[PDB]
Formats: sequence, structure tokens, C-alpha cells
Amino acid sequence: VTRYLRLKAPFAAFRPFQSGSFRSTTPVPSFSAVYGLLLNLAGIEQRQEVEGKVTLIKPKAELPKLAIAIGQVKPSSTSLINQQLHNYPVGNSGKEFASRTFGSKYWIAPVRREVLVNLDLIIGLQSPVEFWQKLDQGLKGEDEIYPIEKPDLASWYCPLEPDTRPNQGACRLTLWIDRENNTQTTIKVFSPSDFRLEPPAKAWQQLPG
Amino acid sequence: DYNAIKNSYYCPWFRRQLLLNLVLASQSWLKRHPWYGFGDLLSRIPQRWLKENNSYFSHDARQLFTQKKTREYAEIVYKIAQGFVLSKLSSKHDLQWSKCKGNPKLEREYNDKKEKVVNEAFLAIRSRTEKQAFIDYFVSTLYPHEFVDFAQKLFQDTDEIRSLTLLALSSQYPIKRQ
Amino acid sequence: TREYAEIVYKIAQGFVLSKLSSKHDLQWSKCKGNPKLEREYNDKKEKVVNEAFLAIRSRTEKQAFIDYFVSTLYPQDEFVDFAQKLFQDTDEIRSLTLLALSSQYPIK
Amino acid sequence: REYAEIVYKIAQGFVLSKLSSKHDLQWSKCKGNPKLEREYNDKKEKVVNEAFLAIRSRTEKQAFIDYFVSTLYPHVRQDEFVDFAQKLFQDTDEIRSLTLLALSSQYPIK
Amino acid sequence: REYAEIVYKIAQGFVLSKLSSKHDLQWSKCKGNPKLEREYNDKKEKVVNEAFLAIRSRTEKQAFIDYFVSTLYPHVRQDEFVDFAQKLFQDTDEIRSLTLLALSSQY
Amino acid sequence: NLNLFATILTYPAPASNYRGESEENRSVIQKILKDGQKYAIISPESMRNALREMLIELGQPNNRTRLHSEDQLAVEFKEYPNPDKFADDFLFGYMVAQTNDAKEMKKLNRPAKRDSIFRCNMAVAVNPYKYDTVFYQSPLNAGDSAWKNSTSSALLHREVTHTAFQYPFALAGKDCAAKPEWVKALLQAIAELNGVAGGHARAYYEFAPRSVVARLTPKLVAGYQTYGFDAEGNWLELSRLTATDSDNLDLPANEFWLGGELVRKMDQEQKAQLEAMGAHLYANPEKLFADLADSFLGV
Amino acid sequence: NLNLFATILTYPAPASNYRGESEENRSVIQKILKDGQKYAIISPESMRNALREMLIELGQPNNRTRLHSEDQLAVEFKEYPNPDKFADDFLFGYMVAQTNDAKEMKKLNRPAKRDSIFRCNMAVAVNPYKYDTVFYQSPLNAGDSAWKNSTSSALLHREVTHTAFQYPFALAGKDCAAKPEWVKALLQAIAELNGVAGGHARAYYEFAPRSVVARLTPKLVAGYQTYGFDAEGNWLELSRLTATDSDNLDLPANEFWLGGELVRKMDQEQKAQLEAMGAHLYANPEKLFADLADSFLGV
Amino acid sequence: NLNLFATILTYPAPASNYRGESEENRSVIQKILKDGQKYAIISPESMRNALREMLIELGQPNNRTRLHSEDQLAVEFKEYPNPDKFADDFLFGYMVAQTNDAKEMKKLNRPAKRDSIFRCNMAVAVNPYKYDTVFYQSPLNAGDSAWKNSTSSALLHREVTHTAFQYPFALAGKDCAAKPEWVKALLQAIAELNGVAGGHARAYYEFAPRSVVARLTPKLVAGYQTYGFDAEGNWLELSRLTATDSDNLDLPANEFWLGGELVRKMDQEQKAQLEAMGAHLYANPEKLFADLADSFLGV
Repeated sequence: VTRYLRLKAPFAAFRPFQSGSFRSTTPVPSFSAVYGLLLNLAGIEQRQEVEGKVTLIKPKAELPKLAIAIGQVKPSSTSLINQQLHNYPVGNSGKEFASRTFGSKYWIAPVRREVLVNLDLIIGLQSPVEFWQKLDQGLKGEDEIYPIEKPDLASWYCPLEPDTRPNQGACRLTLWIDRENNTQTTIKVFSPSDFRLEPPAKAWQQLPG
Repeated sequence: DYNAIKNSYYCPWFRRQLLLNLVLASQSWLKRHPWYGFGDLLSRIPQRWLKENNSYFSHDARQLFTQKKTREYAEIVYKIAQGFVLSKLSSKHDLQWSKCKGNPKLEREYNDKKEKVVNEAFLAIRSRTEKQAFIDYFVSTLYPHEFVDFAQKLFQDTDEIRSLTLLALSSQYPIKRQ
Repeated sequence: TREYAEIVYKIAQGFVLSKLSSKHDLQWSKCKGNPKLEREYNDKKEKVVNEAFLAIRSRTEKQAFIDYFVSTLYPQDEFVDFAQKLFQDTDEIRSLTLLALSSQYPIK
Repeated sequence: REYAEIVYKIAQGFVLSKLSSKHDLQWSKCKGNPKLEREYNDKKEKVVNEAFLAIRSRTEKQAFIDYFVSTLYPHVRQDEFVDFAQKLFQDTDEIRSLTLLALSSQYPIK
Repeated sequence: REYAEIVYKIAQGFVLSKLSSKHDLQWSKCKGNPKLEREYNDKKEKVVNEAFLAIRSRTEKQAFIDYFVSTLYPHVRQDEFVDFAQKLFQDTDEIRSLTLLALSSQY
Repeated sequence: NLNLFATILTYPAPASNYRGESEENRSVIQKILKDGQKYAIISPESMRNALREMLIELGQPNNRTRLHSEDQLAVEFKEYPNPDKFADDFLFGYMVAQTNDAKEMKKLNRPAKRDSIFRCNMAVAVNPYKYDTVFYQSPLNAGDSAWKNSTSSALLHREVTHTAFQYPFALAGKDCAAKPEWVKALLQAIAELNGVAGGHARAYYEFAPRSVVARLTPKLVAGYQTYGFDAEGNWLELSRLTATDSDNLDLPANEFWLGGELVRKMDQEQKAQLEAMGAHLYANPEKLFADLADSFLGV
Repeated sequence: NLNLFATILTYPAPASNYRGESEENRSVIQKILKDGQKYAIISPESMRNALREMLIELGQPNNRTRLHSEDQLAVEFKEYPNPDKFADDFLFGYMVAQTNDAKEMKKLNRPAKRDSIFRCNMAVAVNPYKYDTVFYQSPLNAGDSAWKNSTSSALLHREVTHTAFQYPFALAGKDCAAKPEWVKALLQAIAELNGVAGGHARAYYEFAPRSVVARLTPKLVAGYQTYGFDAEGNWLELSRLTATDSDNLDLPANEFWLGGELVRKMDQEQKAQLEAMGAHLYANPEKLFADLADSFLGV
Repeated sequence: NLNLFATILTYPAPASNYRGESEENRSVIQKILKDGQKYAIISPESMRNALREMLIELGQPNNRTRLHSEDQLAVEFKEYPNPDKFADDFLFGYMVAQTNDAKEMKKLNRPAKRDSIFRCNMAVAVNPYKYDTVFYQSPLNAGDSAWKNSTSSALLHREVTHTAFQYPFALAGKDCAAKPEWVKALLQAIAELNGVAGGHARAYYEFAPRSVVARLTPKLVAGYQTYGFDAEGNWLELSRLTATDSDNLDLPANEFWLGGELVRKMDQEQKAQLEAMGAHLYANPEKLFADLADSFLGV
């Protein structure tokens, strides 16, 4: 890796991909979300932004190549703070609903979901010099994030093989997802490793995106 | 740890909340037993009326009488509560349970006074609780009255000591007839 | 630890012992000599401790000021700052003194 | 603070002045003696006892005694604190509390 | 209030006038030797202390005694006599709490 | 070349918002385990709704009404938001319609999908909850009336507390320059917020500005993090005064004006002379936001 | 077009609210935490009931009354005879069921929900109390004529404390339907507010207003720290009231009305604010309060 | 209709009232404090018993007579409380809560409801010191008699306080059947008001009123500061200056009735000056009660 930078945030939420009627969350963000956040923070606009019923139709032909890991310093708890969020009905969709048709989003119904009390992340990116330079220009050029790479090292994550039973692992995770018919991502489960030493090469994952 | 809870017969729903506090920070959080708050919140509303009924099977002998200097700090509370209740009940009428158990047809008259002398104090400590006012109620606890080098704990925690004085006071609550 | 804790405890035991040895003129050596003399000595200490216990409760809050019974129980350089420390925020000092009196209360 | 030690200072001065009236001012005859030290403290303790007894008897005359009787017999000393010699006209209670505290400390009896 | 300092200030002038009257050459000879000051200090002590007994004797005539004595020595008395109605109509506040305790028992 | 963002605080008063999720015969409020304690919170959706309500109250045109319906809560009186002008004041204009207005063939406007301006955070209390409780009479309506009575009368209970709230803006960018008048009106509406929560009419709590202080150059937010502050003290003051004394040359205090409403009463001159002669005026939030708008029209 | 809200207080006297929620042997009053101390509460429902009672007394049309002749207390005239055509203060009582007066649509086209014009708040004390204060006594029984036969024979306790407390309130601005006499009669009823208590056997606490501040500019609530401790008689914002009209214009003093005993502390700064516009210093609070009614309604 | 309410105080004297019923070694009298000072005593319900007894000695029916035969006090009753056949202790047919039911409401049509028509409050002293004793003692008989009281000797002390204290009350009633004689008797009896706080053969105290003042007899409830006059000093004279000012220029006056002490030793010129309506000035307080009852009652 070239260098890595640290950040923290008080509140966040990471929905499982089509969790269901009742939402849920995961202790750590997905790799795809982190990749998108880093791409946007550099000021790189999305490669494709066509419009229609849906979006996110992304070929890999023109897209930066890069390798990302993930880290974690302090465990955080979870809470549930919501009572309502409307939806789009399935069924008759009778009476007025069919009468209005104004970007409908009618039939408000109650539903709850989860939030994270606190969040802090440490990992950065292994990338060529030009990409890091333009990322710095996007951050500084024409909540809070800053590089403390060498000190302040904490635990990390890594894919797990059928041995060495881990503790408090993440149930599911996403690598590269497109909102269409596909095979989604291959590996789901991940395992945390606790040691104040540089993460192993297995922790680094070369992202296809 | 979970294998222990099933041993106690007819666990009350309040002491049952011990399962909630089972969860480098929270490995040993259970050892402080900070269950006074949520245990009191629900117990206030419908079960302040029902607390007199069947003693919820003696409250599992009031958590099995704490399942038996910080340990001595916990033990002195148990000693002080029992000394207070016995001394106050004696100073009221000079009747002793040692003689009461000897003769029949007089147990429940003694026990009724014990009930009405313990519940009033329990309810007095139930309310009027804050950082400073609570310590002034300790005058009543030692009303019929080393060993002083713990104010550096009492004046600082104000919650663990309150929880112990609240829960252990129910240990002297009368046992059921059956 | 030259703090409030032992200071109040020392003066509390010294106060009760002094005046019982003045009014009754008794020493602990005579108490342990025979069981008879011990019990009324215990009884005499019983009356001495309780009258202060009830009466110190009689005067409460700032009306207690820093003037107490038999002139603050008639308690060198450490006195100057300690007096100033008890000059302000006097509420805790009186509360913790009751602990010393209960400690001096005879057992059984 | 500064007034408290001033109360302390006059307490020593009054005690030694009473000793000078009754016996010698200097204290070296009672050094390592089982009888001379005994009488020196005995006359010391009885003098403060009677003076303190008179002061604590005037419980409810707080203000007036601080004007009249509690300040003539004890010889007071003033150097520059005329401004602070004013709360004696309006406080009249805490100053008494300081005086009884100072006299109580000056009771070297075991 | 303000008269407390007025009584305070006039007292040092009163005792300084007292010292200048009974004693001669005043404080100029203090630098000669500390010896003579001891007799000056003890004499100045033995004159004030005997005045303590007389001044605190009886309220009615302790007024009559101290008017005549007070009018003699100080020279700024014309300022104070014409002001505040001659000590607030003769006798008030037991002569300012007995002349402020004879100037705080002579310092 | 940015949009400024700040943090507001409210005067203390008893809480009003009951947050549903009622269990047995009690109404409760959601809590968060910030440091193992309890804290009352409010979701940003209520603030968004209240701000839009004040925008419609001030007379600014809009195309959406949430009216009290007899059957079930719903929102209506809305048409196609074809122009960005005359609608929704450049914010919160979602659309998920599967077949609409010939998409863009006759709409000829941007889809207005997944667009937002002035994304706001959520409010947090400053004092821990002490397990309070206040009971409630709640008698039956009638024993003889034609209308029903729930067959009995109960004895309820609810909990209230007094605690201030702090609240960040988080408004950035430079694209919101089409209607500076709309921006000024929105700023005034924020300055004139009242009854933001939908809690209840009785025991009403209102969000009035009280020492709103934050600013930055055209760089992303950092430094104070809008949280991690003490209660009923000088967190504003201690935090940014200490930082600026440490960072008088590291960060420009000229643009980042003063902080704290208490320092407007004492030691104002010393702080001003030691820091800078910038536009650090602080008398009232109204004129403060007025000069913010005055300086913001040019940028 | 014009809003109003005010905070009013009363004179010190022993406590009056009593409920006995704790036990038969010991009676207690509601307690609230504040900065580590404890204070008394009077719930807004009591003031709502008292206002209804005075509207009964002042010869106004009514749509609610009690019976006091049932084992469990209930209300009769609110729900039985009235289809809710016009409430006391347009409160337009609500309740949900399978139907309400033929779905409350055909016979009388009104919404199921209500208006809630009035805006009240909790009443809080100014100084703390401390624990039990008074003893009490009870008889044994009737004896010969056995009809009561309580056979209690106990010595219970009671809780009393001496404190004068204050409370705020607010009113809607644009409500003018059938207002002219209704709202002024309601205001006149507020002016006295005599019979409010949790019990009137031995307390008899009178809610006579002592000091009022009942004006601001025609806009929303500024929230100038409504809950003011008033320094046990004073006011903590005289400094924020001096600059009636100047170059800075940092405080609006043209729209303010001041109560009685604030004026009675007769001072030279009171001269200073006399020529200041919007002085409105009236000795008698009641005539000032009626004049506010006249100015807000007639003018 | 007319509503009247008044305040009184008694002459200074030493006093002590049995108030502890808690401990035997020492007696406590202090009940409630003010502004950090303990200067208030006495219960607001003993004078009810005193009034009942005095009404008994005045020839009105002995409906409820206290009897002392058992260890614990018990009070007898007549056949049933009836506010028509007899005075019913000033029509005090009170609550009868029992499971037997079968009340007169179904037989005599008596709803058991009260006719209170009276208001009273606890008295408050004007001197704070309660830390003095008398140090009496009790002997041991040991006279070989058939009865031994305690078979011991004790040295127990008591506490007394020399103070004068004030007393407010209100009536706010109206004439009805058989009322004028009964209300006239009540006003006659309130003048003496002896035998307060039960029997006391060692301390003898009286409630003879001096400087009685009654307020706003014809007008509705508008009074304020009932506890006003104190410290052996008149205070209602400036109240007349500030409330219903004597001259009818800026604040028209009102019909007041004043006692004897406030006019016995007071400026002669003031009597002539206070003659806008002449008010009601009397030398002995008992004289004015008859005229006040005649005027308010209407006959």
C-alpha cells in the first residue's frame, strides 16, 4: 500500500441489500460503499448516470483499478430509532392511489430500522500517484478525515476459510453489486482479526471495480 | 453462566432481567449488577400493588441472598439493613422473634408489623433519590445509633450503593408461610 | 491521609471519651476489671451518644452555621486551611459526622 | 483566611498576656520537668476555660457582646485592616464562630 | 459608615496629641536609642489603659467626660463639629460603640 | 465559494415530544447509548417537515399540502414539479414514477431524482435521562353518552424532562445561487423556528436560536465535529476559543467569527483584541443572519 | 397577523395540589428534577379544567359539565347532548370509533380531529422544598351510630411547602371566527383563574397574577427564555430592554407591556423607559390585561 | 353576589402546642420554613374543631360531640347527617364511603354531598427562633399507693416560643334557607375564638383578633397578598394607595373595612385624609363584625 488515512463519524447506517419489510444493519460498511465514497470524495463523477425506472448499469471497461482493505478501532453498539416510512403498494392499488399518479409514493405505513451509535475507520487505499494526487486536490484544491497512517494501528478484517473459528464476525458483506439480474458478489462472510500489527496481505483485496 | 439461572425455582420476572445484562469494554459488565434502574421502572407501575403477593417465590430468596474491601462494602450493607430492621422493631415494642417462634398463635401478628415497618422504609428510599438528598436518608438507617475510610467511594458512586441498599432491604422482607 | 475523614473521626471519639471521663470520671481500664462496672459504663455511654445523636438532627441546614453544640465539640497550621475548607459547602461535613457517631455507638 | 489567622494571632497574644499577669511571661523554667510543666499547663487550661465559658454563655447576645464585652477583655490588635473591621457591625455571628474555633484549638490537654 | 473612619482617624491624632503633650521632643528622638522608646511605649501604654477603666464606666457621664477631653487636643475639630450635627445630636450609638473600642484597644 | 453551515442551541424547557412505541400503559421516548447513559433524540424528518411548514407559512409558493384527513394521514394537493422554480424551494423533490409525463419527451426537464439541498443532521439532547415519571388522570369520557367510552377509565403516566438540544446545518456547495431571495427567506425561517416537533400543543417546546456559531472557508468541515460537548456550560466557548488560540495562524479567525452568547456580556473586548478585528458581531441571531446573508449574496 | 404569549406568576403560600398517589398513610406531591434539586408541578389539565369552570361561571354558552354523582367520576354534557357544533374555545372534542353520529359526515360536516387553539405549558416552582413537613390525625370510628365503620385508627402524614410559582402560555394569531366576544371572555376568565387545585379543603391557593410580559412583534415566538426565574421578584432581561430604538436597534421595546409589581419597584430607569416608546407601564395588571385584549381584538 | 374574605392576627404572647406525637424525651413545635428560615407553626384544621365546640356552646344542635372514654379518640354521630333538619355542623354532610351503600340518596334523596361554604389556611408565625427549653421534670410516686404511673424518674424538657401570628380566611358564600341566623352566629363566634389546640392547663393562649381587615366584600374575587401585614406594622394602608386608590382619578377606590389597631395608634390627619368614601373605621374589632354581617347578608 502507498498510504492510508483515518476518519470518524458519529452516525451512519448500512442497509442489507433488500433486507425486507423491516430493515437491519451491519457493524461495518460494505466494500462497494467505501469504494464509492472514496471515488466521490476525489471529485470523480460517476461514469454512468443514465435515467429510467432504475440506474446503476456499470460496465468495468472504463473504471479505475485499485486494491482496498478495511479496519476497525473501537466496537460500537446499535439502536433502533424510527416508527414510520411509507412504501409503494403491491396489489389492487385501488381508488385514489390510481387517481393521483403524481410520482405516487402513497400509502404511508409504519416501519422501524436501526442506527449505529458511533463509527471510526482507519483504512486507506493502494493506488497510483496520480489518483492520490487528484484525491488530495478534491479534498484540498481548486465529518473529518486526515492521514495518520504510521501510528494508531488497530484490528482488521479478512475473509475466513473453513477453520479457525472466529468471534463476532460480520454475517454478510458486498464486494461489487449492480441493481440488475446477476450473481451479485461471491463471498459473504468476513472475520475480524485483533492484533496491533500491520494487517496481512490477505486483508488487502484487489477490487474489480 | 446461563446454566445457573434454571436452578432457581419460579424466577421472578424482575430478577429474570439478569439475562439482559449478560452482554475490552463489556466483558465484565455483569459483575456490577446495574439492574436497579430498569428493574425498578417496570416494577413501579403494576407490581407495586402485586409485590405483596406470594413474594414472587421469595424473589428467588432475594437473588438467593446475594447468592451466599468492595466485597466487605457489599456485606456491610447487608449487615446494616438487618441491624436496622431488628433494632427498630425491637425499640418499637421490645418483642423478639426468638420468643415469638417459641409460642404459636402469635407469628402473623409479629409478621404484619414487620411487613408494615419494612415497606414504608422501602418506599421512602424508592423516591427522593439524587446525588445529595440520598445520603441524608442514611440518618434513618442508623437511627438507633477503620470503618470510615470509604467516603471516597460513597460520595462518588451514589448509584451502586443505592442499588445495594434498595435490593438488600428486601432480603429482610418476610418469607412466605409455605 | 490528613483529610476530613480521620479528622472528624478522631475528634468524635475524643469528644465522647473526654466528657464521659469528666462527668462520670471513668477509664476503660476500670471497665474491663469486672463485668459489673462495664455494663453501666456501657449504659452511661448509651445515654451520652444518643442525646447528641437526636439533638444534632434537631438543628439542620445552614441554621447550624459552623456553631455547634458545646461550641462545636471544642476541637496547628493545618487548622487554618481546614477551617476555611469547612467555611464553605458545609452540608457534607455534618452528614459525615453522623457516621462517626454511629461508629462510636456501642455494639449489641 | 487573613482574618482567620488574625483571630489565631490574637488568641495566642491574649493567652500569654494572661500568663504574664499571673506568672512569668517567658517559658523556660518548665522544660523537661514532671511538676513545673504540670502547673504551667494547669494554670493555662483554667484561664482559657473560664474565658471561654463566659464567651459561650452569651449565646443570644451575638451582636452586642461582639461590640462590648467579648472585645474589651481580650486585648485586640489592629495594624491596617480597618476596612475589614466593619463586618463586626453586620456579621456578628461568624466572627464569634471563628473565635470559639480558635480558643478550642488552644486547648493543649490530652 | 463614614463616621467609623472619622472616629478612627481622629483617634490617632488624639493619641499623637496625647504623646506630644505628656512627652517632649516626640518621635524625633526615637532614632537615638531604642531604650528611651521603652519608657515612651510603657508610659503611652500606662496612660491609655487607665483611661480604659474610666471610659467604659457609665454611659451617661462617659459622654460628659469625653466631650471636654475630645474638644481639647485635636485641631480639625472645627470640621467635624460643624458636620453631622455634632456626632449625630450628641449621644448616639453609645458613643460609636464606645469610641470604636478605644481605637480597637489602642491598635 | 461555499455555503456556510452552523450549529444551533435551544433554551431549556420541559420536553414535549412523545415518540410513540408505547409499551403497556406508558408512552416513552427513544434513547441512545452514547456513553452508557440515556438521551432523548429527534429525527431530522420532523425538522424538515416543520421548516417546509414555515416556508408555506411565510407565503412562499409550494405545491404540496399535508392536511388532516379523517381516515388516515396522507399528503395531497401536488402536481407535476416540471419547473425547479415555483416548487419545493430547490429541495426534497423526489420522484419514483414508473411511467410519467413522457419521462422527458414532453416534460423536457431533469428527472429530479435523488436530488437534495440542505441535508440536515438530527437533534441530540445534552442531559442524561434520570428515569422520571408523571402520572395521568385519564377519566372515561362518559358513562351515559351515545358515543363510546372504551368501557372503562384508566390511570396513565408519562415522563418529561428539561434539556436543551444542539443542531447542525450541514449546507455546502455553490449551486444554490439561482434564487438568493429563497435562500434568505429559508435562513429567516430557520431563525424563526417554533414548535418544530409534532409532540403536542400543551407543554409545547419551541426551537429558538441561542448562540449559533460556526463558519469555515471553502473547505470540508473539520475541527469541532458539531458534537462532544458539555451541558449548560461554555462548550461553544471553551472548544473553539481554545482551538482558535491554538490555531490563530493555523486557521483564519477573520472569516470564522466569534462564538458563545455569554462572552457577549463579559470579556468581549479582550477576546476581540486578542483574536482579530473581523466581522465578529454578536448581538442577536436575527441581525447576525442578516449580515450572513449580506456577505453571502456576493458569494 | 399578530401573535401573543406571556409568562405569569403569583404570591407565595403553602401548596395546594394533592393527589395521594403514593399510599394511604403518606401523601405526596409530584416532583421534578432541576439542576440536581427538586421542584413542584401543576399539570396543564388542571388549568384547562379551571378555565372550563370559569367559562361556566361567566355566563358563556357551554358544552360540557360533570355530575359528581357516580362511583367513578365521568363527564356527561361533553359527549351526550352535543354533536360538537361549537366547543367552549373551539376545542371541538374528538374520539374515534366505528361511527360517530352517523360517521360525523352527513349530519354535521366536521373533521374527526380538533382545533386546539390554546397553547399552555407545565407550571414549575421557583425554589426547592425538602421532605415531610407536617403531622396529622384521624379518628377511630363513629362508635354508637355505626354507619361509617372505617376502623382505621391511624396517624397519617401530609406534605406541605411554601412557594410561589409561575407558568407561560401562548395564543394563536390569525384565529378570528366568532372571536370578538369569545376570546375576550376567555381572556377575562384567565385574568382571575381562581379555582384551580388538586384539593381545596385547607389550602385555598389563589392564582392572582403579579407580573406579566405579554407582547412581541407580529411574527412567530422569539423564545426569549420564557421560563424566567424572575430573581424572586425582579426580571433578568432589563439590559435587553433599554435600547428601545437606536442605531443598533438590537432589541424591540416598542411592543411590550409590563406588570404591576415590576412597576411598583419605582426607579429612575423607569423614568428612562417612560419616554421610551412601548413603555406601557400600568400599575393594575387586570386593566392592562383587558387593554391588551382590546388592542389585540379591537385594534 | 357579594363575596368577602379577611385576615387577622393575635396579640404577642408565649405559646406552645402539642404537635409531635413522635417522641417523649423532647417536644418539637416547628412545622414549616420560609426562605431558608423556620418561622411557621400550627395546623389549618384545629380551629375547625374550635369553631364546632364554640357553636355547640352557642345553642346550635350538638350534631357531632367528641367523647373521651376509649384509649383512642372516637367521635359519635346523630342518626344521619342532614343539612335541613339541623345545622349539620354548618351543613357539613360529608363523604360516607362504604361497601354497605343503601345510603339516604335512595331513601331520603340525600346525595351525601357537602356544603363547604368555608375557606381557611394554616397560620404562620413572625419569629424564627425555636431552640430554647424550660427543663421541667416528673417525679416518681413510690408512695405505696395502688397505682404506679411510670416506676421511674425522668428529667425531660419542653420548648416554647413567644410570638404573634396572622391568620387568613375566606367565605365566598351566599344566603340560602336557614342561613342568615347560622352565618350570623358564625360571625359572632369567630370574634372570640378561644380554646384552640385542645386543652392546655400550663400554657394559655388566645385568638382574640386585633387589626382585622376584610377585603372586597361586594365585588368578585380580586384580592391579593393576604399575608401582607406583619412585623407589628401596618401594611394595608399602602395597599389602599396602590390597589383601588382612594382618589377616583387614576384608580377608583373600593369599600374596605378596617380594624382597631391600625387606627388606634396612627396619624390623626390621616383619618380626615382617608375620607374619599370614609371606608369603615372602628375601635374594637368585635363592633364591626355585626355591621359587616348585616351589610353582606343583606338583613
